[PDB]
Amino acid sequence: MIHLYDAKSFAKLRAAQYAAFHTDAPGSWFDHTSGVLESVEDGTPVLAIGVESGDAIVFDKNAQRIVAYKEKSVKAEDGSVSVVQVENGFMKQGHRGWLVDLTGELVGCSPVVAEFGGHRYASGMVIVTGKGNSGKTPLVHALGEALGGKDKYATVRFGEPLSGYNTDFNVFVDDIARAMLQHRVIVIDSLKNVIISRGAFDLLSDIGAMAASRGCVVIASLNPTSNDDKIVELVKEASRANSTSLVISTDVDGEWQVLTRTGEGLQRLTHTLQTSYGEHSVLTIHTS
Amino acid sequence: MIHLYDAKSFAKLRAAQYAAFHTDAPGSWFDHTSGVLESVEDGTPVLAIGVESGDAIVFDKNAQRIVAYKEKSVKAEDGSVSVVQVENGFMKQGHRGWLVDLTGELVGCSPVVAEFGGHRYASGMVIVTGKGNSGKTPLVHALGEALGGKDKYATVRFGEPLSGYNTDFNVFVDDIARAMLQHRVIVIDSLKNVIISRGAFDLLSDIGAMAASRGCVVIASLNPTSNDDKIVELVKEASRANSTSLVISTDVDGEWQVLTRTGEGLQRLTHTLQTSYGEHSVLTIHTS
Amino acid sequence: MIHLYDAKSFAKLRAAQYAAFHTDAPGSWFDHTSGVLESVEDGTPVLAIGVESGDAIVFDKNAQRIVAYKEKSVKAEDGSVSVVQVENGFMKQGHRGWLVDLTGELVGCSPVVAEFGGHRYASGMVIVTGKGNSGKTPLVHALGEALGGKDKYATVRFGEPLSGYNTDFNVFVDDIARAMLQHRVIVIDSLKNVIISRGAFDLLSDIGAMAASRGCVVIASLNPTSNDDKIVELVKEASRANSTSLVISTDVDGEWQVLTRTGEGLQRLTHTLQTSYGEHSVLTIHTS
Amino acid sequence: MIHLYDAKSFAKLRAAQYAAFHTDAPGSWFDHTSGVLESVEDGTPVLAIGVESGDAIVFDKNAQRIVAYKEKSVKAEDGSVSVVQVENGFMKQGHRGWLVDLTGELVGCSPVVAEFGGHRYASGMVIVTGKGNSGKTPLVHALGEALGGKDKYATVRFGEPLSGYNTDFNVFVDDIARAMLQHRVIVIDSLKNVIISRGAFDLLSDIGAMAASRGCVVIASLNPTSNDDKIVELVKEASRANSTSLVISTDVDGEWQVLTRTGEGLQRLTHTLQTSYGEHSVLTIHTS
Amino acid sequence: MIHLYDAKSFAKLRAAQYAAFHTDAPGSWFDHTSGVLESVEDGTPVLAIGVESGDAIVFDKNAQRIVAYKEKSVKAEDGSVSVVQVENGFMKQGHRGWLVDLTGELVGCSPVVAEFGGHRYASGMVIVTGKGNSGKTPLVHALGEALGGKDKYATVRFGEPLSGYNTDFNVFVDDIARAMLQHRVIVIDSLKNVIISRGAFDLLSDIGAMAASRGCVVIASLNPTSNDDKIVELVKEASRANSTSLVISTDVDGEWQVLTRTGEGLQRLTHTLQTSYGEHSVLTIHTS
Amino acid sequence: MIHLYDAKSFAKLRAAQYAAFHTDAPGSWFDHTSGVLESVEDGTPVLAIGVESGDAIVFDKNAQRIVAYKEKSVKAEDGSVSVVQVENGFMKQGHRGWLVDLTGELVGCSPVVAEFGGHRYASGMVIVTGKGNSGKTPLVHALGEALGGKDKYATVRFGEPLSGYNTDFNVFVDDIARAMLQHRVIVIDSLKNVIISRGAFDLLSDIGAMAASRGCVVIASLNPTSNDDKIVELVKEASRANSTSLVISTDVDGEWQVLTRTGEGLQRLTHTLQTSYGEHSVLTIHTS
Ligand SMILES: Nc1ncnc2c1ncn2[C@@H]1O[C@H](COP(=O)(O)OP(=O)(O)O)[C@@H](O)[C@H]1O
Ligand SMILES: Nc1ncnc2c1ncn2[C@@H]1O[C@H](COP(=O)(O)OP(=O)(O)O)[C@@H](O)[C@H]1O
Ligand SMILES: Nc1ncnc2c1ncn2[C@@H]1O[C@H](COP(=O)(O)OP(=O)(O)O)[C@@H](O)[C@H]1O
Ligand SMILES: Nc1ncnc2c1ncn2[C@@H]1O[C@H](COP(=O)(O)OP(=O)(O)O)[C@@H](O)[C@H]1O
Ligand SMILES: Nc1ncnc2c1ncn2[C@@H]1O[C@H](COP(=O)(O)OP(=O)(O)O)[C@@H](O)[C@H]1O
Ligand SMILES: Nc1ncnc2c1ncn2[C@@H]1O[C@H](COP(=O)(O)OP(=O)(O)O)[C@@H](O)[C@H]1O
Repeated sequence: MIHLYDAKSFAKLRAAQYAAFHTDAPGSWFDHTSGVLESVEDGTPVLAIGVESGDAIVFDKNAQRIVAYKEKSVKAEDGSVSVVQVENGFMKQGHRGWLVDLTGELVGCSPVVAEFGGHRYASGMVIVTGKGNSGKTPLVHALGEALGGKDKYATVRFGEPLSGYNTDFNVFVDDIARAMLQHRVIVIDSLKNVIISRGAFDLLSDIGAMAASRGCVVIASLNPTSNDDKIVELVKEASRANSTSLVISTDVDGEWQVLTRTGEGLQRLTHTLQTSYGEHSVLTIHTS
Repeated sequence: MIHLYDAKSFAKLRAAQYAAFHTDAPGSWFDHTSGVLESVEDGTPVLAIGVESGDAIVFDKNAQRIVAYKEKSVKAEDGSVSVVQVENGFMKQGHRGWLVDLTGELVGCSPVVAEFGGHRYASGMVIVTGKGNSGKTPLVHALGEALGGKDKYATVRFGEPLSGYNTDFNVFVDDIARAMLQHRVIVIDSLKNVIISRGAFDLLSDIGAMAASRGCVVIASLNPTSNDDKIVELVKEASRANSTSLVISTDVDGEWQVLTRTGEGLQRLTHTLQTSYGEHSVLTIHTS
Repeated sequence: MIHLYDAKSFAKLRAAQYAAFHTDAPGSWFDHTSGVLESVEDGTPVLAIGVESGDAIVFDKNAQRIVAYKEKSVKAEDGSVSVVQVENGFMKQGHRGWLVDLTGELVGCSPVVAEFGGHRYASGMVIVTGKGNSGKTPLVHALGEALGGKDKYATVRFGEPLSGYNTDFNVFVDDIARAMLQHRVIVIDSLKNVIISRGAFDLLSDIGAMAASRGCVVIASLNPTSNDDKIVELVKEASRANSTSLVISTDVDGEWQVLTRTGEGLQRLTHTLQTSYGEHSVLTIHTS
Repeated sequence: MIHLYDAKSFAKLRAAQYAAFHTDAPGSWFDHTSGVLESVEDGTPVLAIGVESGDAIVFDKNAQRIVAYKEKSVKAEDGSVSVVQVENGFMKQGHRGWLVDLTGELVGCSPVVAEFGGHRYASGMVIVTGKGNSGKTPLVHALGEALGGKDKYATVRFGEPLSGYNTDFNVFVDDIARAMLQHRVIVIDSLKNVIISRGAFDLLSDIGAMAASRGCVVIASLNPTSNDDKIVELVKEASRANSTSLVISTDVDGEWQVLTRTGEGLQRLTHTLQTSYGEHSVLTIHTS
Repeated sequence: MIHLYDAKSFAKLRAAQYAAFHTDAPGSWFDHTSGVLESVEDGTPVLAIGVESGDAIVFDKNAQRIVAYKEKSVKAEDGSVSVVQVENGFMKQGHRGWLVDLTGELVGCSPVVAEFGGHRYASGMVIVTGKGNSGKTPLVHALGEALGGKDKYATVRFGEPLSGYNTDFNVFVDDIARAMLQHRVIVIDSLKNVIISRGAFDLLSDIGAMAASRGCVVIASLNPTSNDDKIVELVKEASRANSTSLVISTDVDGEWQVLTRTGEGLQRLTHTLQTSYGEHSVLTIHTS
Repeated sequence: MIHLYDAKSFAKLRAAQYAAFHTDAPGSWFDHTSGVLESVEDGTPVLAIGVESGDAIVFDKNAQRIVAYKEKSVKAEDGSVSVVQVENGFMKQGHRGWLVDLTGELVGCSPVVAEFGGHRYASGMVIVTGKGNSGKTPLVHALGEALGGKDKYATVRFGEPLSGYNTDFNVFVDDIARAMLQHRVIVIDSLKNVIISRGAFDLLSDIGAMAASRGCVVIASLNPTSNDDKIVELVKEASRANSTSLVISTDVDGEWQVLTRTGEGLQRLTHTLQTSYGEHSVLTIHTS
């Protein structure tokens, strides 16, 4: 919705956004929105995501696709009316993104998803990219495990010439929808065949906000298919713009730089990761 | 409509346009158009705005969607006939923009929206842009609060990877329509995913004129998602031409330049803002 | 239609075209075509102009849209047949442009619209363009007044972020159609949003010939929205080719160069205008 | 159709093609095909030409449009079957170009159209182009008169901002069809709005062969809208490729170079024209 | 279909392919496929070729169009099923190319079409190209006659501004289909208007393989319509890759280089032609 | 589906993927998936592949197209549901790729297809490319034979101007589907006409993953149709990204570099091949 502010309510918002990253218990926002989703009436659409054509598919709170849903309207505090209809497996009335309100007045946050090695990490979309042919896949998995902490992370596989990899964009969006509905830490390998269809452009435009709203983290690899030239800089720019955090390779073997947007209008933080390989190319992120 | 002039009536027009910015009570045009809108007959379409596909959705004076409306025609002084018809929630006959006459003969104005720190600010569209990939969000909010003055400003959030941000263009235009119908000071964060769809092109083509007609100000952030190259100058040019006022970052920390189009054919004014951050990245614009 | 010539009739043609600019009473062609238009039978389509989609809307002599018109064919001297049919507000059969013969055998003219400051000015399209992003609006209005002479000039406003400006292309074509049907001197501010839709391309392609056929002058501003680079040269080139006269800014403050096509195959003339501002940015063109 | 050759029949063909340019009485081919056209059964389609959309309109021998024509097939010496159907004003079955056989075995000619100043000129398409803003219109008219000789030439006017100029492509193709059906010497002013729609591309691809097959000459002006740079060379190349003869401006005031394709695989000839202006910009081509 | 090999059966294939060019009687494959075509059952579709839109038209063994044909399926050795259905004159089921099996296991050949001047020439597509805007037409005809030997060659004329030249792509493909169905040596003048429509892209993609399968040679002229720049090398590359043999002009008057692909994976051979003109630009290729 | 991991199960995954390349019996994965495919119930869709339009055709285990198949859904461990429906020969519901589970939980492998000359080779897609326009065809055939070992390799021929070569993309996908369903070692000559249609893009995007899932190797030639310029680097880049292994030509006569992706996140290996020609251009890869 739209929100109205004066100096006082704006200062309160910024303090709450700051708290959502710096002082809330890690993963608290994810559990909060899990509760919101569990409260949703049975059969109710909760999430719509674009398929390759630019039509949207719609899911309920248990990550089941909805194929038929009679028109239903809802009136927000704003005065804005949301209408949702599903017919023949596709959204006929509605919008892409969350179809129920997960955030309320608390918008523009990068809710803390996990804390690891003395650093807090934001929910939202994390693009792992930069110069190089190689090394992003082990990093996304190492980050997945580390941010998962006590919990397993979910892996979405797409568009690589390896066994068992889905290459159909419409199964990809089904996987991502389910992942965000059910898991706090999600890895996508990779965004190669994403980066262009209407659905693919919808995904890059939508996924960060969807994830940040849920309080889950989506950790996605992106190789520059192009040279190690300076189309690299173009890829970093596009990635930075459409992600909540950016992780980029560096000059130095095994080192990565993490750039975090801590919230709307808030400080952007940077820190470095040092990593090393063990057996079978399993990567460890050093902390101590 | 079209308007006829000779030397004498043109001189009168330019005097009236000059006054609309320089001597009218700040915010007085907004109050006038609120009065015009309030006196419209119940159910009358007042505003049409393009959705992503290039079709238009239509609102009444209370910012509620008009879904069905039988063809009605109105005869202007110009002799021209305007027609409005809404069917299945979409405009079938009519034009984008204001469907009631807010201006009459008084056109080509940048009606003063507010006065702050010894400077008058124009209604219409204000694009906050320039080199850098940060700093615009705190500025748009500071400007929103400052120009709001005694009133709250409305915030429209779109297309950033942060919690609660809508990323559906059709919701965006609903938000902006409601905002202009109901508030004098409006902030958009951001124009990233705007600037391209038919609806998105319609928006940059229409919003400045819509806001100037109402006497409201729309303050919109725009990062060069492209480089800090030049690129930057292309964005400045495009922004300047399609906005009423332009606010651009400079090589001095915290300093911004404001470039105001004071009306049709009138002087373009410049002044500089100095700013600083307090707690939680809340920006203050220095004044006296 | 097509016209046949030998050396003798071609010499007569060129003499007649020459006279249409150099020796006819200024504005006499306009007065002639006004009479032709006034004598047109009631309900007759007289003008077809492209709307945004590339379809065409049709007007009668009073500038009212024709919604329904049963097929009517007309046989030319050429043996060629013209047909007009209008259905559901759109041209079903016919061509863009004037649908009645305004002039007779005399074609390829730049009929003199007015004389001012020792110089004759052509009807047709006049594009006011060149380097800089400022100064064109006051010039088009000063020209409008000066060429209007004893008569008021009509102002068409389109696609600028100021109060009262239409930003819908289909209202634009309506305005231009009414203007050319009813007035000898017309100002368009501006061509920004035209220069691309099929309707917009049609407009650039059609308006000069329409205006020259009527004997009215359309004076249109065009900024290079792009840089003050060699994009200026390209805009100038494209403008010159699709206009009857070109007015371009120069190196010298307040000075403009006017380049006039005096008719088919005839001499192109050049002269300069000197100008200055008075109060409220009202520009005067110097003469004596 | 296809044609089979051995060394002997090929030598005979080349000798006949050579004769068609060098030794036949000027304009003889035009009179021959006029006879062929006059022999055509009443109501029979003889010519199809592309309209702007890429559909084709169809004419009979008297240059009247055909709107309804029941399917009719014809078997050529080749074994190839030609089918022609017209429905609702458009070709439903058939091909663009001549729908009756004007040429027989005598194909690949540039039949002599006229002789002037000690030079033979070919039928087909003659593009008058080259560096410069100006000067092509007087040249096309001077050539028209000169090649017309005893006969008047036909003028097709299209797409210039001057009085009486058609700007609708579909009337343009109607004019050109009629001109080629009825006249040996045809001038088009200009190809500006041609050079892109399917119909426009069809015209450039078709018109030379259509004209050469008839034995008529189409003399068309083409300005480079672009600079006097070296997009000029690109325009010359495209023109040369799609015309039977090319006339290009030179370094020297009033001088033009004529480049003639004398037939299939035959010598290309060059000569120069010297010209001067009289009153009202009437151009004379010097001979003696 | 697909074919299985081991070392022994692959060696046999390469021997057979080598023989198809180097030791088979010249023109013997053509005679064989004529026999295959003659033994097809009456009414059987034998060839499908794409028309401009990308649909396909279908011919029988006598090069007559098949307009309606009930679905029929055939079981290959491969286990694969081919199906053919024609409805309203267009292929509804099937594939472009030969609809009967002309080759069996003997695939990847450049069957020798003729021997002339001590050199064997391959069937398939031969593109005659290179720098210059003249000389290709006389060469293609000289090569047609020379390779025709005891037989006449067939000439397909397309897309040049000369008398009797078809310029409709759909007639072009009918001409080429008939030519390949009925003659061993075929000349196309020219490929200008080919090289872009779906049908045109289909043609360059298909014709070489179609001709090589038949054992006929298609000799096609191609000018760089683009510059004599480099450009030229792009055309050479594109031509080489999509033809069986390439013939290119050189810096020596009258000299051409022939580059022959002798079969799948086999050596590419080169030899040079010397040529001279006689009367009426008839070119002779020097031999002994 | 999506898969969940913690540190322990991820370590097991990487160990299993490592084993799939380094220690599994060469060709064992293929033999496994053959058994899965053979045990599939009669009529079950097993493979969907995109045709030229971007629709998908569906095959059963015997490589026969499925024309009609009533909706059938299957529930995964993931909770996700897969559905297949085929109507009028096209997939109505489902995804591109394998429609049955060939492998189980083990994904992200490059299953060893064969061992030759002291080196293990991965299944999946192998693109043979690099500088030069010659030499790739003999290499793909030599690899096919060598990796075939005791078994024959299947050859898919597409889009070259030689006898018997299919040039219809839809037959191509049929051939590739049959090949992957029935053979462990597959050669495609070539990708020229693939590298763009939606089907062609689907193919590049899908085939590596399809082949790796099956445990078959597809060995595909690709010339840079463009120059031996830095376009080579771009082709190499695009090829590497969409292939499991890359084989590229070098500076040295007969020498090729093989670059193998051994599995998800695993080491990429490099080794060189030395080669020489025997009779009829049969290439041998040296070993001892
Ligand atoms: N033990 C190791 N030492 C060094 N590099 C390794 C090791 N294991 C894997 N790699 C590299 O890391 C990459 C693994 O990630 P991969 O998915 O192949 O590429 P990306 O991560 O860029 O998508 C491989 O390209 C490989 O070259
Ligand atoms: N206290 C602070 N001091 C200096 N810079 C800050 C501070 N807080 C935030 N910023 C900067 O201001 C930006 C906030 O606006 P943001 O939305 O991130 O970018 P933009 O405003 O350009 O869209 C951040 O990029 C951050 O780097
Ligand atoms: N009194 C003045 N002195 C100098 N410049 C002026 C004066 N009044 C207006 N201008 C300039 O002339 C322009 C008026 O025309 P405008 O419509 O703003 O641009 P354009 O004419 O290029 O469309 C303004 O940009 C302003 O900078
Ligand atoms: N008497 C003259 N002396 C010199 N130049 C002339 C004379 N008359 C006309 N011209 C030039 O010739 C041109 C006439 O042709 P025009 O149609 O205007 O351009 P184009 O022929 O290139 O289409 C004019 O541009 C004008 O500048
Ligand atoms: N007798 C001749 N001597 C030299 N050149 C000739 C002779 N006859 C024709 N030519 C050249 O050969 C060309 C004939 O082929 P043409 O169709 O015009 O071009 P292309 O063959 O490249 O399509 C002409 O351009 C002409 O310049
Ligand atoms: N015996 C040989 N010696 C040297 N080069 C050869 C020999 N046989 C064939 N070649 C070259 O190898 C190529 C065979 O592969 P081909 O299919 O023609 O090209 P590509 O393999 O690049 O698709 C030919 O271009 C030819 O020039």
